[PDB]
Parts: sequence; C-alpha cells; structure tokens
Amino acid sequence: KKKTKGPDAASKLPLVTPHTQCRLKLLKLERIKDYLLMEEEFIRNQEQMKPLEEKQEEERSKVDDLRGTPMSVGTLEEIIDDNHAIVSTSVGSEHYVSILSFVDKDLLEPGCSVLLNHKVHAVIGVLMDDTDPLVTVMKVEKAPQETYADIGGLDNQIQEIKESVELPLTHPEYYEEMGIKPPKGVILYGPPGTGKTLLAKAVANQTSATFLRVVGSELIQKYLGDGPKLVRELFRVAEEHAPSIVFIDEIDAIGTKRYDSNSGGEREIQRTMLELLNQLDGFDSRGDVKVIMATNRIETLDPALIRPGRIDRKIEFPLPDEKTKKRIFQIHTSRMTLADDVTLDDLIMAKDDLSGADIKAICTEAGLMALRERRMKVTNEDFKKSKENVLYKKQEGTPEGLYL
Amino acid sequence: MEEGGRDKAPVQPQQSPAAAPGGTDEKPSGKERRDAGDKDKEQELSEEDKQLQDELEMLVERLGEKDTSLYRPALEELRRQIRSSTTSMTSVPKPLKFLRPHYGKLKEIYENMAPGENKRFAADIISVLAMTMSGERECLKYRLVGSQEELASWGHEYVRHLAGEVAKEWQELDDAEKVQREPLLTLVKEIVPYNMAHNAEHEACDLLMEIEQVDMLEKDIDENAYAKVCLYLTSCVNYVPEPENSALLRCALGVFRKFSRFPEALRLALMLNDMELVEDIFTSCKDVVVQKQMAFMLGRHGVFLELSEDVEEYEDLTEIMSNVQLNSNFLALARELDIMEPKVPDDIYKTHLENNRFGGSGSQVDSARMNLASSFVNGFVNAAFGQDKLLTDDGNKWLYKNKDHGMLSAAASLGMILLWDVDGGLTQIDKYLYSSEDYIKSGALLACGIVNSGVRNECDPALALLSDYVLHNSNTMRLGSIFGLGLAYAGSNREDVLTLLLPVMGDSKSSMEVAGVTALACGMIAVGSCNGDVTSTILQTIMEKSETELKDTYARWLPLGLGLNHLGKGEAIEAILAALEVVSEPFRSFANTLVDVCAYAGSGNVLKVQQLLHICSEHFDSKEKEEDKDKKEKKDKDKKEAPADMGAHQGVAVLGIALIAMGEEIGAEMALRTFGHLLRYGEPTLRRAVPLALALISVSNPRLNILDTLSKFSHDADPEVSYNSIFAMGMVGSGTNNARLAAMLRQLAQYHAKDPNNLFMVRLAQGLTHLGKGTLTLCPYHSDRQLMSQVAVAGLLTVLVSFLDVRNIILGKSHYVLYGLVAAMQPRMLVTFDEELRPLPVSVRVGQAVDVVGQAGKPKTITGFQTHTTPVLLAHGERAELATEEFLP
Amino acid sequence: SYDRAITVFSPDGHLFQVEYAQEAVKKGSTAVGVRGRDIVVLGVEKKSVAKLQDERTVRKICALDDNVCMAFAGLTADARIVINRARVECQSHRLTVEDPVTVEYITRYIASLKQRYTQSNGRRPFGISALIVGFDFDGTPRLYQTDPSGTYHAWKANAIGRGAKSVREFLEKNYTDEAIETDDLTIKLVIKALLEVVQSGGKNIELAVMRRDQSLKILNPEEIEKYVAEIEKEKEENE
Amino acid sequence: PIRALDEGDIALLKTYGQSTYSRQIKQVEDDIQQLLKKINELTGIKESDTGLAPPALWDLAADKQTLQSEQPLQVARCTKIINADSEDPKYIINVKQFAKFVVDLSDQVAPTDIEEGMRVGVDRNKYQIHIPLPPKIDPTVTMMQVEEKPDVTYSDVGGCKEQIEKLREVVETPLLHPERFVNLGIEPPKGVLLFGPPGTGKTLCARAVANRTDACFIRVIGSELVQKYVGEGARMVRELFEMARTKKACLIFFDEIDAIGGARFDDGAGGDNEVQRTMLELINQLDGFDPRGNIKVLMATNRPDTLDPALMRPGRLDRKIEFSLPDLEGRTHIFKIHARSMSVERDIRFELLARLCPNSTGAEIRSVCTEAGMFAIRARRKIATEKDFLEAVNKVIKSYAKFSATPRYMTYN
Ligand SMILES: Nc1ncnc2c1ncn2[C@@H]1O[C@H](COP(=O)(O)OP(=O)(O)OP(=O)(O)O)[C@@H](O)[C@H]1O
Ligand SMILES: Nc1ncnc2c1ncn2[C@@H]1O[C@H](COP(=O)(O)OP(=O)(O)OP(=O)(O)O)[C@@H](O)[C@H]1O
Ligand SMILES: [Mg+2]
Ligand SMILES: [Mg+2]
Repeated sequence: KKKTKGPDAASKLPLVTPHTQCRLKLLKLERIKDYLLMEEEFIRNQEQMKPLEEKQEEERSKVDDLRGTPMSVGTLEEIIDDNHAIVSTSVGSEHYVSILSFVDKDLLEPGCSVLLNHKVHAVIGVLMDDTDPLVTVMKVEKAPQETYADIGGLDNQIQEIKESVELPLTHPEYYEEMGIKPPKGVILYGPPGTGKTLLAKAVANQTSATFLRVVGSELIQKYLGDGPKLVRELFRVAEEHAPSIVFIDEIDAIGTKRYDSNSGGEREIQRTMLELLNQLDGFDSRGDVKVIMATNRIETLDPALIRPGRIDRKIEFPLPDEKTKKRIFQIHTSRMTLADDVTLDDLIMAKDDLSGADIKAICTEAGLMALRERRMKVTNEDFKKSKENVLYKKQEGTPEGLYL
Repeated sequence: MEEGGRDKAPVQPQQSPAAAPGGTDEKPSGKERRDAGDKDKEQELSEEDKQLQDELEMLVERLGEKDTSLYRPALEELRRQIRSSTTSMTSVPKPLKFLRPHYGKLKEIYENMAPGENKRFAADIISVLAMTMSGERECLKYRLVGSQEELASWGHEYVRHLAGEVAKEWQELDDAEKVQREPLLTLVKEIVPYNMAHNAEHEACDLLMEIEQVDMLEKDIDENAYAKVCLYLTSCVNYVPEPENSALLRCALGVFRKFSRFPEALRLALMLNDMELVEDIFTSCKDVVVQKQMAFMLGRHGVFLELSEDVEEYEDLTEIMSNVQLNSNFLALARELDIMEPKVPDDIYKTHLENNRFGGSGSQVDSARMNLASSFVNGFVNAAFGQDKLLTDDGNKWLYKNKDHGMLSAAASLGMILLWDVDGGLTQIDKYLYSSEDYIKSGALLACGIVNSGVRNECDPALALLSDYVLHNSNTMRLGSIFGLGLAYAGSNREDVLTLLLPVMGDSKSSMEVAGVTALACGMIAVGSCNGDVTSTILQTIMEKSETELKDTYARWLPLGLGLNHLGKGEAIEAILAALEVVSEPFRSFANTLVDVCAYAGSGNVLKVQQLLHICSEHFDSKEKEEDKDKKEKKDKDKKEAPADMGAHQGVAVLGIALIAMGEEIGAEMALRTFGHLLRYGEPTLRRAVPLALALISVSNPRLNILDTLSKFSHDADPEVSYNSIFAMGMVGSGTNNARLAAMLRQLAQYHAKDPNNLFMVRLAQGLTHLGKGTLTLCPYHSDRQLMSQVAVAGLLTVLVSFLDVRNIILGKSHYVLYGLVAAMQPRMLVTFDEELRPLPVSVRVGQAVDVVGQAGKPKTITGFQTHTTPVLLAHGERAELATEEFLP
Repeated sequence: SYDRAITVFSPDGHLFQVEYAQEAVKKGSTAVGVRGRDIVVLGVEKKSVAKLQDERTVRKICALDDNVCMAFAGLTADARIVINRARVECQSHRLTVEDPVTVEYITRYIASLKQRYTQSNGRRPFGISALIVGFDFDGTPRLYQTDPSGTYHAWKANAIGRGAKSVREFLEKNYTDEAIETDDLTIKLVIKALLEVVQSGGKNIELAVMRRDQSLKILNPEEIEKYVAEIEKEKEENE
Repeated sequence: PIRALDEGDIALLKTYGQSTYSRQIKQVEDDIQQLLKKINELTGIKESDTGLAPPALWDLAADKQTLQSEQPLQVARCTKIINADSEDPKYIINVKQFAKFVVDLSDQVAPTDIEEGMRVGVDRNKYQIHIPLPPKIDPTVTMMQVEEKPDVTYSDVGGCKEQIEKLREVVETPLLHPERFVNLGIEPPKGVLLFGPPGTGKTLCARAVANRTDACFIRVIGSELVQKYVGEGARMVRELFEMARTKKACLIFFDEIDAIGGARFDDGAGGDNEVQRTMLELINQLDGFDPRGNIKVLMATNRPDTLDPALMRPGRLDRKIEFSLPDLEGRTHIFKIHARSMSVERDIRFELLARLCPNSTGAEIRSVCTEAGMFAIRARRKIATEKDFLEAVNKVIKSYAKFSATPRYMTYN
C-alpha cells in the first residue's frame, strides 16, 4: 500500500438549494451546526476523561537519554561494515561512525536521512520522511467553491476533459475491454479571458484524488542545481501518493524553442525545461499521474513539449457565439433583483466581440450605476450606459471598405 | 454633501409636523387638513416602489420620533377621524423609526386603533410596504403572548383575523414566491396552535386556484423532513387533505399518506385504508393504488377489500395480494430470460482463473468449510430462478461428506435458489425432504418456508412445517421449523400464529437456542401491537436468564425480539414501560439502550443522538459496557438514515475520525457496521475508507474485527470493478487474512458483491422517501455485532435466511393490461431542481436512453416522451398502468 | 515563410500567393443566385447605406450585355476593370460572328484573362469571384461561378461572400429535388436564403430576375415587404 | 452632475426588504467557520518514525554494549593521501575540503600495506593514520544503473530496418562474435550518436537494445551531473567510468547531451563555468591511452546542431545514425503493430489509412489508434469500425493547423 488516496477536500455540504431567505436553508444549516458542535463536544470529552497513563516501560526514558537531546540529521552514504557505517554531515565532512542497536537495521539504504548524536556522532535513528516546505505547500486541501453549474455552456470541452481525467476512475471497465490506454496530457489554449482556469477550478472541486497546483515561473531557483531537483521531487511526491493530478499554469515562462545563446542563466532555464520534459515521458515508467497545462499563446512552444505521446489532447477555447451570451447573462444575473423592463436580447445582439469576464464586468457596472441614483431595481438605460460608457478599448482595421 | 436646490420637502413637510401638535391643540384645522396632507404624501411615497430611499421617512425620523411620542399620548381628545389619522400616520414610520429592538413597538401605534383596512394601501406591494413588518410582528409578538396564555384577548382572535387577511394579501399583492413565505407565518403564527394556521391556509388555498397548490405542497412536504415530532405529525396530517380540498387530483393521496401509516398513527393508517376504499372508484385508480400497497409498503392487507362486491370490484384484493405477485414473478422471469440471464452461470467463483499461474501452483485449499461457502456462493448468485439441475449434486456429495452444519446450510441454499415460487418449488423440496436425516430435514423445512416467504398467501400457512414443529423430538430439529415460520408470516400480525409460536418458548425445552429462535420469530412476525408477546417474553427472560450468565444470545434474541415487537414508535411511552419492566443487573442492562434505540428508527432529534454519544462516550469501559458501546455504535447509523442526506455525510465525517482514530474497543471493532448500514449504493468515499483500515487487518487489534470489515465490504450490491480490490485481497488472503479465520468471509463477500444480476437492490427504500418495512430482518442479520466465532456456527443455520427482505432490481416496465408497450423514455441522474421558477430539469443527463424493460439502477430518474400521458403515477412504480390519452390535435 | 514570390513551389507543392489571394474575397458582402424553369434570379445583400451619399454610383450588379448578368465579391476596382474588358469582348464577338454570345463563352474568356495574370512576376492577381447568369442558348438557362485562380464550374445554387458556408448548409437541405416551378416560389426560396442576414434589416435585400424572354428586371421596395409578410404568414403555421 | 451617498441613505439602504432572516443567517456561517478552525487546530499529528526495533532485539545490550560503545570509539574522520614519502616517514594528506597536512602513522599499523592514493581513517586530534578504507562507491551511482529488463522486443519496431542493422553491428556483434573483425583486419567502433526529429523513434530503440543485452546496462540522468557545490560533476563522472571498468561488459546510455553541454563561450563569470569543467572531465576520460575495451557508449539527442564539434572527433564518436520519417511500408507496419490488441471489425484494410497520413511519425499513428477507440466508446459499441478510424484521422493529423479548409482542393482536381 502506498500513501493511499490522501484525498484533499473540505466540501462539507453545499445544499443551500433554496438560494433565498427560506426556512429550509435555516433548518439545514442548523443541522450542520449542531453536528459540528456535537463532534467538538465528543473530542473534548475524549481528551478530558483519560485516566490511564504510565507510558515509559521503565526503559523508554533510558533510550531517550542514551541518545542525545538535540539530535541532528545527516545523510548516510555507505555502510562498509556492520556496526561501523560511514555517514556525512551537511558540510560534506564524512566520519567513520558506529551503529548502535535499537535501530531496525532493515530500512536503511544509501541516500536516506538518519538521526545522529553530537558528542560521539554515531547513528541513533532513521528519519522517515524529508520533504521541503516548497512541495508540501504546493498541495491543495480546501476545494474551491465553483462547480459545473456555473460554466456558461462548453459542452464539447467539458465532455472532452471528462473523458480525459474523470471517467477512467469511476468506471474503468471499458478501457480494458477495448484495450486502450486513456490519454494523460491536456493543453488548454486560446484568447485571454475565456475560462481556462474555470475548468481547473471546477475539476478540482469535485474529484477523489490528490490535486497539485503550480504556476509556471516558480520552478526557478538561483543556485544552479535546485530547479531540476525540485521538479524531480515534485513528481516523486505526486506518484507516491494517490492517482493525483498536476496543474501547471502559464507555461510559456518555462518552455520556448530551446535555442543556443550566450548567458548562463538562460542555459539554466533551458536545463530545467529539458529536465521536466524527460520527467513527463522519458525512460521506463510514468505512473498514474495526469498533467494539465494551460496557456494563452501556443505557437511559441518547444515542438518537443507538444508532440503526441507527451500531450495527447489539445483543446481550444474560442470566443463565445450568440447562443452562449444568453446563458452567460442568465447565470451572472441570477441572484440579482431586477425589473420587468429589461430585455437581454439587445445587449447580446448589438455587439459581436466580448468574452465572459467582459460580461461579468458589464453586469457589475450596470448594477453600480443603478445604485448611484438610490435604487435597487435595475432598468434598461443602466445597462445601456454600462455597455457603452466603459468596458471598451478599441482597435482599427480595413479602412473605408475597399471591398464591396 | 448633497443638500440644496431640491430640499423643499425638508422645509414644508418639516413645518407642517412642527405645528401638528398645534393641530391637535385648539386649532382643528391642523387636526384635520394637516393630518390629511401628511398622510397623503406618506401614502404616495410608500405606494410607488421605484425609489428605495423613501424621501419622506428619511427626512423626518429624527424629529418624527419625538413628535409621534408626544402627539398621540398627549391628545386626550381622540375623535374617530383625528385619532384614526394619527394612528395611521404614526404606525407606518416605525420600521424606519426604530432599530431591531422593535417587537415591543409594533403595537405602540397600530394597536391604538385600527384605521379601516391596514392592507388598503398595503394591497399590491409584495414585501415592501407593510407585510414585512406585519409578518415579523405576528411572528414574534403573537408567539410571546400565546406561549402560555393561548386563550387571551385580540392577541388570538383579532390576530387570527389579521393573519387571514395578511395571507390573502401575500397571495393578492404579487402571488409570487413570497407565497412560500406565507407558510412561514403560518408556522410562526400560532406556533403551538399550528392547526388553526394550517386549516386556515387550506381554506385560503381552497378558493385560490386548483393549480397553484403543487408548489405549496412540495414546500411543506420537504419542510416536514425534520421538526418537532408533534409538529411533524400535524404538518403531515394537514398536508394530507390539501390534495383533496382545494385541488381535486386526489391521486397522490394514496401514495403520500402510506408514509403516515406507522410513523403518524395506527388510526391514521386506519383512516388511510378508509379513504383508499372510499376512493378507487375509477377502476384505474384501484389497480395502481393496490400495486404498491403490498410489495412496496408492507403485507397483511389481503382481507380489507372483501366487501359485498367480490366479483371484480372486490376481487382485486386477491389479485394484488398474491396473483399480482405470481404475475410479477412470471414477468421477472420472461424479461430476464429475454435480456441477460443464462441458465447456469456459476462463473464468479471461477472468475479467479487468471491467478492460476500467479504464486506458483495450486492444490492448496482442502478446507471442509470451503465447500459450505462455495455452496452459499452458488445459492446466492443463482437467485431469480437460477436453478441448477444435477449441478447441485455437489452439495449432495458434500452433504454426504462432512459438516452437518454445512449440510444444513447447503440444504437451505435450495430455498433461495428457487425463490418466490408457488408452482413446484415445494414439490422440488419434497423429494429430498424425506431423507431420514435430522439436519437434512431441518434444511428442507427452512428452504420450504423460504420459498413462500414474502408471499404471505393462504397456500400452506402451517400444513407441513408445523406438523414437524409439534413433533420437536430432536433438539436441533426444532428451531428452524418455527424460525422460518416467523419469516414466512413476517408481514402478518395474525395472533393465531403468535400464540402458536408462543408454545415453542413455553415448552421449556433444554435448547436455549430454540428459545432464542422462537423469540426472533415472534419479534419478526409482528412489528406493532400484541403487548402480550412482550409480557410473555419478559416473563421468560426473568425466569430463565436470571440463573445464567452466558453469551449474548439472550441479548441477541430476547431484547431484539422485544424491540422488533415495538419497533418504530416515537411515543417513548413503550420505551419507558419496557425500561421500568427490566431494571436489573448490568449484563441485562445492556438491553436498555437496545430497546431505547430500536424505537427510534428514523427522525431528526439531535437530543437523541447527543445522549446516544454521551452514553457510550469514553467511560474507559474497563470490560464493563463493551456490549453497550457496541450497540450504541451499531445504532448510531440508525435514527440518522433519513436526515435529508445532510446527516448522512456529517455522520460519516464524525465516524471517519472520532472512533477510528481515538478508539479502543467500540472503534477498533464495531465501527464498520455503521458504514455497512449507512448506504448500499457504492461510492468512493466509504469504499476507500473501509479497505484502508480493513485490508490492513491490524493484527494488534482484535484482528477478527478486520474480518467484520470484509463483510460490510460487500454492503454494495450491483456488481462493479470493486471486485478488482477484493480479488487482490484474495491472494493476500492466502497467507494474510487468515484462511481459517477470513477465507469464508472473503468468499461470501465476493459472492455478495456480484450476487444476482436481477433483484440486486436491497436497501429498504421503495419510493423516493419511504422505508416502511424490510429493515426488520436486515437488523437481525447485522445483529451479529462481533462474536464472529459464534457466527461461524450459527450462520450455517442463520445466514441462509438472515437477509430475506430483497426486492427485485428493475423498476422500469410498461406494465400495461397485457404488457403491450415495451419502453420509450430517458433514464438519467437524480433530480437537478428543487425550487426553480424556470422549467424544472429533473434529468441532469438525459443522454442515456434505453427502450427495453431493462433495469432501473440506483441513481436514475426516468422521464417519458411520445405522448403516452402515463396517467398512473408519472414517476416510477414498476407496475404503472400508463393508459394513453393524447387529445392534442 | 517559403512564399513571398508568385512563381515558387513550397516543399510540399503549393502556390501560397494564390491561396493568400483566395481568402481576400471573403471580406465582401455575400451574394447568391439560382436558376429555374422559366426564371433566373440573383440576389445581393449587405448594402448598408451610409445615408449621406447617393446610391446610383455604388452599383454591385451589372449586365455584360442585354441578356446576361454578373455579380461579384471581393474588392472593387478589379471588378470594374474586368467588367469593362468583358463587355468589349462580347461586343467584338458579336461583330465578328453574327450569333449572340453564349453564356459559356464569355465565362471562359474571363477565366483566361484571370489566368494570364498568374505566371509572370510584377503582376498582382485579381481578387474577385464572379457569378455569371444567362439563358441565351435557345431559351435555356445556366449559371457559372469563377475563381481568382482561374477555374470555372457549373452549379445550380451557389453562395459567395463573408459567411457563404452557412448559406450552403441551408441550401443543400432546403433546395428541393422538386423541379421548381411557380417563379414566385423560387423568389421565396431566395428571400429565405438571404434571411440569414447577420442583422436582418428587412430592407437590405435586393433582387434581379430574368425570365427567358426580356431584358433585366429589377425589384422595387414594395414587393419585398409583401414577400416578407407572406413569409411570416407561412411561418406562423408552426402548430 | 452626481452626488455622494450620505449616512442616512446608507442607513435606509440596509433597511427595506431586509427579510426577516438576514443576520440570523450570516451569524451561523460565521461561527461555523470559526469552529472549523478550532476543530482542525485540536488535531495535529503522530510520528512513530524513528526505526526503533522490537525490545527483544534491544535485548539488555542497551546497557551492556551500547552504553559501552559511546565512550570507547572515536569519530575518525576519513581523507585521502596524495604523495607518500618513501623511506621518509612523513606523509601528506588532504581533506579535499580542508587544507593539506603533513602527518604520520599510528602505533599499531604496519607501514607496508599503506599504498599511496587510497582512503584512510584519521584521528581528529593528531591527524594520525589509523586504518585503510576501500575506494568509495558512490551512493547515487549504485542506483544509477538500471538492473532491470524493459519488455520491448526488436519485433515491436517497424519501419527502421537499416538503423536497426547498424545499431546491432556496433553493439551486439563485437560482444558476441569477435572474430570477423580480426579475421578481415578491422577494428570495432566504440561510439554511436542518434539523431532525428522528435518522435521519430530513438529512445524506443535504446530500450529495445537493453532487453537482449546480456550485459550491464547503465541509465544516466543528464541533469543529475550538475551540482551546487564546486568540483562535484567531474568527480561523479570519474566515479562512473571507474565503476564501469570494475566489471566486464557494461553499456552506457546518455540522453540530451545538449543539457550537459554543446558549446563553449568566454566570460560567463561566476556560476556557469563549472559545467564547462564537467564536460571536459568526460572527454579526456573518454579516450587517451589504454584502450577502454568492451565498454560502449550511446549518445542520443534531438538538437544535433548545438553540439560542441570536439565531440565529433574520430575516436570519440565513430558512427552517427539518422532516423527518418517512415515512407509507406513503415506506415502500414506501424498500424499493424499498434492495432493488434484492440477489438476491431475484422475486414478493414490499413493501406488506405497509410495513404491519408503523409508526414507523420510513430507517435501520431499511435494516437490515431487510441482516438478511434474513444470514438467507439462515445456511442454504446463494443467493436470499432471503419468510420471510426476515418473520423479519427481527420480529428488528429490534418485538423491541427489547417489552412484553406473551406476552399479545399477546389483548384487541385
Ligand atoms: N463560459 C463562462 N461561464 C461563466 N463565467 C465565465 C465564462 N467564461 C468566462 N467566465 C468568467 O471569466 C473569469 C474566469 O477567468 P478565466 O478562466 O477566463 O481566465 P484566463 O483565461 O486564465 O485568463 P488570463 O489569461 O488572464 O489568465 C470569471 O470571472 C468567470 O466568471
Ligand atoms: N517505428 C516505430 N515503431 C513503433 N512505435 C514507434 C515507432 N516510431 C515511434 N513510435 C512510438 O513513438 C512513441 C515514443 O517514441 P520515442 O520515445 O522513441 O521518441 P523519441 O524520438 O525518443 O523522442 P524524444 O526525442 O522527444 O525523446 C512510442 O509510443 C512508440 O511506440
Ligand atoms: Mg488564468
Ligand atoms: Mg526519447
């Protein structure tokens, strides 16, 4: 058994389905609160009514004192003889130390961290795990709030990514019968402000495996040897755990064309990119890990990151068409109080170039302009002012109709 | 700083109130004209709803507060016109005048006098003009007044009339979603006297409309999920007449009032049967209402429709009682043979075939118990008439090989091999019944009783089995003969069988197991009345158990039978009666909590669970109340299985950490039963939590506890790739997962996972929100509660019939008069709508569509098309008539 | 990349400059045309008048002769040049041989002219696509459609301009195998084909017809709305 | 113009239509999250990760000898010797991190078996020589080598006949039949570089030769060599080669030489120059004197034009094998390989598919196969058909980076 599911999800309960000032929600959150208070009371009584204790077996303190109080951590490198291994400290100073008993001489292996004494400097224990606080921090444990209900309609893309990352888990009977390996790599590309990170959030919200999230220009350190090692440890911790998934965002900071030039720092960038490229698909194995990689311009990527076998599915997010604008407007104004006058038809049809974030900004600007004159309900002229007065930076082309 | 160029209102409407005290004084011109000129402006500005910062209230509150304070009380000459105008123009500003502490000031002005109709200028405003603060006042002040002085002044009568008029206003202002807030006041006004609210709202909706009631009905029906018990009953009974009084649909009354049979009142079920016989006049409204009355709620209703119209108007009772059961058996045979069911599969046991090369060679298993477990696998998987002719002769040779107990179990396997049979299952059993072997005869009688189990017809009530029972010459050949009878008349509370099985325990036979089985049978025969059985059982307990201090078979049959005989009642008077009846030593006090919780099958009472966890909290339990904590944890899943599904998840959160991490005996041993009882769907959360702490047996703990975790591993029906885990656990089950301690457990689990493709469902949840019966038996099966060493021997007699409340899997069927139509619908995920103004999409994923009589599946909602009008129940019943009606040219 | 010259071959054998001029047509206003048993009709849209200048010098449909019609897309000046050359050519043919010009002959001539600005350097290819409609061969109608590359084809229902693909999609299902009589029904088909104007101004449609017999006929803005009304009247029959 | 919301307007705005259960809601969520914080703090962790053995193993040895082991022994730091004075008892030592000291031997050790140039244990105080140690075996190099057999056969590579023949000639034949070369009078090469477009099929061939190798195989991480401290990369390089020479018949495999280095440039002051040293330590160790023998090295890269020309010297890298896109029989054979493990309609011909993917490598064909399977999954089918592959081809090969899709082959008929 590996570290197992190691699931990452708070996700207490979302049922606020009334979504208004109804009694059902009040009674439901009452049930939630009283269960939480009940569990708290149980743990208080669990910790308060413990009467049994000796817990030293008249020798545990003996072992504790035999080993030094401020034990230090070192790196074993060889074991020439029984009871006379050879270790080293941080500064690279080796020492022909001894090995004492009360240390299971089974799990020690060259390259493993061990616990050492001060005054005599012998081996007295083995440190079980060593993960720096740059990889454990990357992990997520509280799921973000959104879900598929909020997406404005992307049926093709949603179905695609679901066949990629979700379906092989819940119902893995078909793929064996057909004899196929499910795809492992996905690219999300397109113009800015369209929804590339929404699918990341929505997938992370509802899943069962570990989720790891990394942003692009963070795999970089200045000591010439930390980048690739950090990448290696990242994939190691992902694979020792559950069927996790990794989300690398804003890649183009890492991978770009691998050309030859002068400066040494850029050589370091290329070295790190190339190490990741090996890690993803190199020699023997890969493991049960999926990778999602998101960017807003794709042509400037190294041809060795995009070839199939490493990234199997590519998904383009295009600008919304007139069918989708109505859905977006219906979602972002659902919890808004609103007047009988307005019709979203004019706003959606008058313009032909805008995206999801733009619609959200139009909604909030119009609502605020309605507030400006001491009202709550929103009218049509407010939406008109919101659309036209701001939310539009411009561009020019094809002058004066050369074509007719 | 915005003030100027318009604030003439803070000038003239400031001088007019300033001299308004002078108006109340010697100058009546201010008393009349100034009052009119203020009231007209206020009414005009609060009438329109376009500017939500009212321009008159917000320029007066500072001076208007003291003006109203010193005007009304210092007038002393309250004429009708002047005092009415003053009260009208000082009652409205209070919402802006005062802060949250206003409950004591809703009446300081309005109660002074009633000027005309307070809703006249508060008629078409939804939740703006007055109905918000009026609703708040009637919600809180009336409750405070009526807390103990219910019979009082206008605070009851005139408050009632005000509530009626305000409900009319809520309906007539906008008739919007605020109508769903009218029930709020209805439940906030006369909180205790809720009845005089609910009836009022019924009459108010009576002349409202015959179509705008469904939303109110749904809101009330889903508000009834959890509240005070008496409030629950009142709300349910007031919901009952709603589909009859205002609307005349009266078709769902027979379905939404069976839920109030056991939980509400026995006389409630009597009146439900009364209304079900008074209704059903339309022939369609009888065959459908009788479909669920037997195979979906409970039995013992084959005699209530035997009036003087027993040709076809009362011959339907015998049809839906047993003849419909035979027809359903024939259908479940024909369809299964049509779709997916070969005669003799017997492959899942042989599915462990790719392991032949793995781990060297075979020829390792020679255990005699293995043959027993193999037979049980071949029985369980071969349900739904999966008969094996001469392929069960292996069970004959094993029956002639060893394991007399295994011989009995193998003999009883034929009971569930030929299940729900009436034509020739008994005939098949009879050939081997006369075999001149005690164990063989007992197994034959158990199988015969199992074959007709659930049918409860008048075929062979006591013909064969009881003739052997009255000849209980052998110790072993006496328990099952009566025990099967308890199963055979599980749904029947006939006192004849009760007093006929009482003599089994009155015979004073030396076999204590016989007495235990008789107690179990008497518990599982009746779930309601007949306290005389309780008296006889308690007397036998006092006269027998006092002299013994043996295994919990006493606690496994006497208190379990007592709880089953009085199961499902929130009165708690029966609980107190049985509690004070059996005050005794702690080994008997183990049954106190058992009987306390058995009467709390399902409801919302955080008090109950709080004392349930406080009782066996820690206590350090130095070998003192381990059985008490065992039943506490085994039952913590109960009382919580209908919490509106919030409680299920929260409970899983509690059990996953609390008992699992910081537990010693209740945690390490009896913590998998709660998961094995919480749900039977199969989901990654529990299927992951169980193996992580279960495949690692943790031999340091009572390693046999891990074996229990194996059994609830198979708590999911509906075969799936879960096998892939346990299959692997099988190989590690060679060395680890001790063969002589867990081999039969793993094998029976793997047989239960893929047990019977049809009839897989077994979760006591017929209907979206009903669990009337079937938990009876399922409780005794899980009532092993540790002591698996005892289970090793008892189960060969028990486990064969331990769980015998199985319903068939499939729910999708045309169910025409001749079963003509095949199918035209779209199965999908569960509901995706609760309170939506826009079109209600129940089917989240309509993509899936089949056109056969095929299976339903657990998380599946079904909707139809092709204009068949499906006029039976429109949801799903497996027996809907679905007549066609398409008057749409 | 490997383009930038009009006489070079890409590694895989393309003429990237011709392909680049190919897409330059789709910047123009759409236009369609169909033939019938008696009538041939071609329609144009997207007039989008600027309401501050005359409209008698912004013509988009021109007659190469008394009994043939042509429409175009793409840019403007090249269209005018081709129009003038074609008129001269057809008149000269009628001079040298007394027979009138068949609809196929003039199309082939236009194809050759557009062909001969491709081989040499220093000559930018034309950027237009033409629709030719005639009936001159013994009272029988035909239409042809040409390409900037210089290849012509025979159709029965075509569509060019910005967004012709949707008009295609509509046409291959809504055009009926029923040999279309009752010319008004053909005109209804054309109106419903142009119904997919990106904005549907109602008064941004223009038609031209030719009934085997007479010279050019031009519709006027009074029957267009009666056809619109009849379309709404037929469309209200949904139930 | 415009105006600013005043206090009174703010007060009234939070007043109309508040509903009767506004704050009564929010305070709930508030204390919910607070008690969440509390309940999670009240939980921390447990370790039980020190490796202590069962007490029976401790025995009473804890007092008897473990207590009698701290004080008797000493740390004895370990170093090397460089220049042994002979007949002159003064020795010289270097800590390789400290300076060099002149030192001597201890009392009990003979002065004979102290051959110069080996690791020795040294007292902390007097820096005397006490015991010899065997030469270091590097901890990372031990698991550097594969010691495993990937299960890919020569039978699973289609469309690369000549390259397989040349690779076999370089690697296998001199290790099994070393008589043809001496019979005719030639010498076997000792170095092969592999190059081609990404995806062509190199690392697969490398994995294939590691199956029927019958000899030591060493996988080498290109990015492991570079290090944070000074003077580490060269050290590991030499340990690699020495340990390789210890045993007989071991193969070396490298990947992305362009990671380690393929150019040399001036300046680069500070950090960069270190890697330069590293690559040099390889080159002079790759050749020189004393023919290395039956030790073969493989170089593989995708970016050959950025390599240092000093690598292409005759004697260091002898043969260069090019991998090219498969022409026609390569495509039919690759399809036949990847589509013999899935359920397909038995009467489908693959040459047609071989036509419609002109410029494609093995990766694209494998992805086409799996894609056809997925399109079979979407509809409820058990066996994939012709149309599946025909649609998957349009989905993958052509669809990406299309041009003139609507014009199509209008002019090319
Ligand atoms: N289809 C949609 N439905 C709902 N919201 C949408 C949709 N498309 C975009 N949005 C909105 O867009 C925002 C999400 O950001 P988005 O994922 O588009 O960023 P991005 O593509 O990563 O951009 P960037 O290049 O700035 O990182 C949210 O405000 C979300 O509400
Ligand atoms: N001729 C071939 N026969 C079979 N499979 C092939 C062939 N060519 C390529 N492949 C497939 O290519 C995939 C990966 O190839 P490989 O790893 O050798 O690429 P590579 O050229 O080493 O790439 P990179 O240089 O980017 O590491 C494998 O799935 C393999 O099946
Ligand atoms: Mg983003
Ligand atoms: Mg490779």
